[PDB]
Amino acid sequence: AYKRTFGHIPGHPEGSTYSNRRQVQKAGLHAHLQAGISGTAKQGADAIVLNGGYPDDRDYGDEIIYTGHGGQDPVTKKQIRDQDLDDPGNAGLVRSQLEGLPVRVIRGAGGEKPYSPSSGYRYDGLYKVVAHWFANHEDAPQFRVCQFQLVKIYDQVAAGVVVDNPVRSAQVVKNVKGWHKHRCQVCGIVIEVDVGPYSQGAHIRPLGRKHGGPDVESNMLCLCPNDHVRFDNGALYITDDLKVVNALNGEVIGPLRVHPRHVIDLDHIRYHRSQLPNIPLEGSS
Amino acid sequence: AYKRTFGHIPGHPEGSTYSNRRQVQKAGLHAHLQAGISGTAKQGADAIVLNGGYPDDRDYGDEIIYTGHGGQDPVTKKQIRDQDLDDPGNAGLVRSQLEGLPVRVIRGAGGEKPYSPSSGYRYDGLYKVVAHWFANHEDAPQFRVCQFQLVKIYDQVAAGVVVDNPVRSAQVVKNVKGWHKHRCQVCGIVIEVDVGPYSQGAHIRPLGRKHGGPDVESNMLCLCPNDHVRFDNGALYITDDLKVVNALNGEVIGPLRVHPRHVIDLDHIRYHRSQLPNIPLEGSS
Ligand code: NA
Ligand code: NA
Ligand SMILES: [Zn+2]
Ligand SMILES: [Zn+2]
Repeated sequence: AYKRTFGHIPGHPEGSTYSNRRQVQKAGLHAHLQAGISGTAKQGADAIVLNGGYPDDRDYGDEIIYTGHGGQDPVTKKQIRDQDLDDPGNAGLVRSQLEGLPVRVIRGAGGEKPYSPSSGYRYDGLYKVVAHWFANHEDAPQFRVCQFQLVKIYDQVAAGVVVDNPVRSAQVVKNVKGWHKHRCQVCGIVIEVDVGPYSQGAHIRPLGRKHGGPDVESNMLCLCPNDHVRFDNGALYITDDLKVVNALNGEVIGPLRVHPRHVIDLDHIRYHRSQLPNIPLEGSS
Repeated sequence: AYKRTFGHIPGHPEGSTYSNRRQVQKAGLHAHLQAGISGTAKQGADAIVLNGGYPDDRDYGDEIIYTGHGGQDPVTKKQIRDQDLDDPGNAGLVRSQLEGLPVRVIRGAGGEKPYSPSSGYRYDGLYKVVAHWFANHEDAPQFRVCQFQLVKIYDQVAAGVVVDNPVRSAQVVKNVKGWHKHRCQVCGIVIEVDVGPYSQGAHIRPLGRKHGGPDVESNMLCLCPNDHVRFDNGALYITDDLKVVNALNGEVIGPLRVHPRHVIDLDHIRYHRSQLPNIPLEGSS
């Protein structure tokens, strides 16, 4: 059974070569035998195979314009209808872009000349999905195709990505957002984009050398992009009794939206509160 | 006259050494003779000098915990009051973090041992300011100091920075946000953080190889973080008559907030609209 997994695969480093698609499938690199995109709307896309599937595709080594799946005649191999984001591979690729999930590019024999191998399939490491759009198909302008921009991840801490087995844990984010359904714990909204709901996982006690916060569900809030910014730059704090308070003027906003399977560790809350200029004293709210 | 300028300075590459602070000042690297931070709340901070100014400072080469300016007795050289964000250097450093402006680190003789030079002052290239907080001073815990986390920029397109002379133009962003006063052109709000107002500059026709958008004031909108996300992932478009429309359901939101010195080039609007799955036809709104 294939297990969908983001990041490098144990045993198969960047550079690894394979003879055909069944190899790649057995190794755990892709899910599929023919299909270009390994992915699902719910979970994200963990790999793509690039073997000149459309003539819209462009390959610049470190940059890739990848064209999506859908709307081909099985017999003709010619576009007969528009591409959409119901396609799990197309949807999964957008969901990778939004969650910042890295995508294993596996490059194939038949593709663009300088970067493709002469024969077989090489695994060329992880790329980040940056944007997506629709354009007109080159061979048949009356039909729309979906397209993605992919950029090579050179340093994993630099580009902000999340991976399954470590860098920051993908699982942690996915739990917290899943429990809340991408609703901001402060203002209640869900940001709706083309593919679906959108939110940001925001650590309460920051990660790294100085602060040493754990990367876990208890040290994280699901927030909208606006509230993330406020929260990280002294405009919100949370009380011991889980009220959200405007740090700039002292005014109490309202209660934090809680979920029973999501246990916020109050030590981390206290720590975050303690990064403000004047620590809120007893009786402040 | 010193001109405050973000990024590398012509003639002084990373590695450049100098004998004392007056040299650094003449070269154009810093603004000041003693003061650690070159910077202002309005414009941002373009440099810091790191010469063991506080014992709270930590130096890890690629990471730096820098401690801010303020609250010292001129005679004693000991902390006598709390640090605040009225200090132009402290404020400027937060404003650098928010605008994503790179900061020239110049490292000094008296600092942390492995990374400091043996004598003089070396220019160690650009760093990005990532976060800031307040903590207790080591020598006098009853007083608060301001602190910053700085990370070395290795690739300038990767870390998302904006520089004065080119990468993306800092001037372009600064104009657009200045004309609008960090108000979202879609929803009207200003995000207020500790140091002041906050917004995002959002190109209308994206930059780079595929789309080839210009990096100019006419191809950019000032937006709140929430609306930026919607705008880049098929949830908003703008009409020829400058109304904002919800791309998901077709519903018209309201008119775009315009400013007379900010001329949006309608070709770019049309281009952005044309990235949606079905291009809006005549009579759509
Ligand atoms: Na954060
Ligand atoms: Na953008
Ligand atoms: Zn919110
Ligand atoms: Zn807005």
